[PDB]
Amino acid sequence: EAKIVDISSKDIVLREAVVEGYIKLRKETIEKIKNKEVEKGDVITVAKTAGILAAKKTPELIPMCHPIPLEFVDVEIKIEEEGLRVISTVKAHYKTGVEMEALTATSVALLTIWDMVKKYEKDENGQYPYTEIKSIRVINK
Amino acid sequence: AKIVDISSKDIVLREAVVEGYIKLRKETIEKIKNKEVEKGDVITVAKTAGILAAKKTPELIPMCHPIPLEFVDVEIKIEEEGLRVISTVKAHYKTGVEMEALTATSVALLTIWDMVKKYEKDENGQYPYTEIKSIRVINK
Amino acid sequence: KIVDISSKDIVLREAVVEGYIKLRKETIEKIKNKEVEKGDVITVAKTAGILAAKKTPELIPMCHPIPLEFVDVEIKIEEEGLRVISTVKAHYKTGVEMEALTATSVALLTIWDMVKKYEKDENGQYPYTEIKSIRVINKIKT
Amino acid sequence: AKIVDISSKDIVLREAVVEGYIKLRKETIEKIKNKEVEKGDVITVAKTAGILAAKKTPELIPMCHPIPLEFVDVEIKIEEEGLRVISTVKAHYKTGVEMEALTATSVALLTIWDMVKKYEKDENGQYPYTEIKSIRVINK
Amino acid sequence: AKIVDISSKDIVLREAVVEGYIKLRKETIEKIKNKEVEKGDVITVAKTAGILAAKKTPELIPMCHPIPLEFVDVEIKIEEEGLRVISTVKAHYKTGVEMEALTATSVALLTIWDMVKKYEKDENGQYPYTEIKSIRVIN
Amino acid sequence: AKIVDISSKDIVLREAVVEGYIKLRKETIEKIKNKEVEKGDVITVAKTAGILAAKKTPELIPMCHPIPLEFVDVEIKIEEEGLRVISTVKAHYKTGVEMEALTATSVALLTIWDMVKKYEKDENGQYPYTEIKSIRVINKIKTY
Repeated sequence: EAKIVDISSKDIVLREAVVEGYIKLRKETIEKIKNKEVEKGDVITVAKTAGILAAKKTPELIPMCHPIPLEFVDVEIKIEEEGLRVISTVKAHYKTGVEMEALTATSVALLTIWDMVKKYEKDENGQYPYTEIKSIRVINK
Repeated sequence: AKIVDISSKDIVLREAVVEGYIKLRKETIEKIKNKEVEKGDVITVAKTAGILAAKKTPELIPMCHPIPLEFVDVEIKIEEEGLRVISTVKAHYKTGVEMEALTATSVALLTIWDMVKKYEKDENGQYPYTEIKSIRVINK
Repeated sequence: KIVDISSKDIVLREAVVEGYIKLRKETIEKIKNKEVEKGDVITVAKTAGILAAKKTPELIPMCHPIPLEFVDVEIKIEEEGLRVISTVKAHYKTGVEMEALTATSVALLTIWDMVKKYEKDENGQYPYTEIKSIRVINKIKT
Repeated sequence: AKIVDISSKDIVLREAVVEGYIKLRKETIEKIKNKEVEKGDVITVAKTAGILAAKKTPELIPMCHPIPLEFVDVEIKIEEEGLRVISTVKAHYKTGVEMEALTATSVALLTIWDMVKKYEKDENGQYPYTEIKSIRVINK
Repeated sequence: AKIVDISSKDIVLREAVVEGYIKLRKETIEKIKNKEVEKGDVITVAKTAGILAAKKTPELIPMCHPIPLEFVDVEIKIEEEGLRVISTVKAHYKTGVEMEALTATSVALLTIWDMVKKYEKDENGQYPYTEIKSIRVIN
Repeated sequence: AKIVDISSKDIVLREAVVEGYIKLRKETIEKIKNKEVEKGDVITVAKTAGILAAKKTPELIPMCHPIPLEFVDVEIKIEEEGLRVISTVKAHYKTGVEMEALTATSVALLTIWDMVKKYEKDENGQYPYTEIKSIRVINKIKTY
């Protein structure tokens, strides 16, 4: 069973969604990011860029998603003491909401953050005891 | 910004298991198991999205190396208040595959959300109970 | 080149394409009992076909990107093979036959990929497996 | 739903040849030969699309492995009642390449269809004669 | 990092024409004119790649908006010292298409380079002659 | 017509360095250095795009083989009248990496342009000054 629902009938209205996500990182890792000492690059900016691209890639990643003419995409990342918080904002005038884009942007930005600081988060067994992406959800539609 | 040189590294067994969880309403869950979801077979569609995602990891994550995957499995099991996704990836390369397992899980969870969007939204078009709880690398 | 649709009107575009893949009876039997190793053939194939519809412009050089409003891939099991019928809809300046054809083709390819080991003969060849005839069976007139 | 483990498979020469056919009106084949098709060089464009599609196979087919393709060729011949496409793909890896050759051919045929849509449609905008027939993996 | 809001902008006929050029050895030009390059029909393959590239712009340029293109054309002219590429894109949207026309031209130039790689390399495996130059929006 | 067979080729170290340049107006360059560009951090965004681009080469260039890249780095330096992009790609495979390096550089430059469009345009919406000047392979390992 599979299908992309018919939205021909629905009306073209302003669509907005704000999604929030959090990735738990080690205190030393946060310091490295803050002082921009991560060899792979500027963590925050790289993740934002990855998050913005992801928003546009949503339909090819999510099967039943409609291709949508996005009008605005913003990914904000705030550094906290226990990790990083990602907030993505998406908007367009279409006949089907944009939460999936906002949710995809956030998810990828969080993944990208993880990829950027892998060597600092892994322990002597090459594992992640502390690293964890927790609570990705929709703030408001 | 850069993809670090792995030239001087040995080709070894690379394996990774990731687990993720999405909180859903009980009514939504019941419909998922009774396969009464309008958009289709939720768990299978999500496994597929997750497996495809494992392969798209390098185009989604900037500093990730394009790698030769040998095995990819995404398992999803229904629980009383949500679905649990477990992704497993394996390869023989000079750089691990946890990003692939992490991406496969995130997209599978994203797909589960998409497939039940209308059953989870309240009368304000808001999602007060839905959320992707905890994606983490179980073992590498 | 990608033909200019600038001065074309925004209208309802819909197309239905059907295709067929010849499979062994034992394969057909595996698909029904949900005993195919790589997974649920029908659903995986439908999912791939739906995604392929959106991928059309990326695969076919002169195709325009299109705001698809509806995409459905139906897969019916027959004793000698699987039948795929894809339906695409959109209100735009250019029809959607190509999207329906691509969706169906990729669905058929996916079914094949899923049951490859049951279709192969002792020499590793495919003397019975065959994608027979993809066709546009109908589409709104423009 | 999963990408089967090929970790312990042998690394050996993998080759696949696929043949496909698209039935077209003669007035169409006429324009193809004369290269009077508005959208462009039908044959070369379809071949290019086919080569590209060979590489996009794993992105399109869920359970396919990303493989290091070493050779891809799409041959298209003009016949009186249609065009025949033959795609060949080679590699030295631990899993076959029939899917790559099947996809290259499938997309090469679709591109041909796209290029001559205008000429194949009948008075009611239907495609009563156009058809993609028999895509198969060839022996030897 | 952000895709600027364009919801309040006017929908209008958007067009963009980009010109680009690649210097090649005269011996390479000859092989293209005669259709004697191993990899294939340089002009048609580069044009096909450029057209596809126009559609991929939003996927390659981070802050680019996904735009419903209505027309894409890639002209490639053979000159005595190289090949000139001219791409034209058109749409009716809330934001221009210069980036689509620019991307089409660049990828077509890159494809040309790829097609004739072996013919351009000198004895040290270098490309002292080959060069993509002056990609710009004209008019 | 096709992607030539590289089977008989040897698996060796492949590396290329490409240099590219985009001409920008002085006021645009000032905003870049002051981080006053509305779209974001021009340098990092362009670098990230160039690196991703390196990986998409086979998808963009028809006769390119898919390659297991081992190193991709994009350098971007601000100059008086424009930005200089230098991409370095490396692999150990049967096909060099000049195309990956050229593509990374090209996309990085396109990204710079996209980022400062608003500052380059004139009152007509044209770009009389903006120009991607000269993308080229400045060096690459010799292969036999």
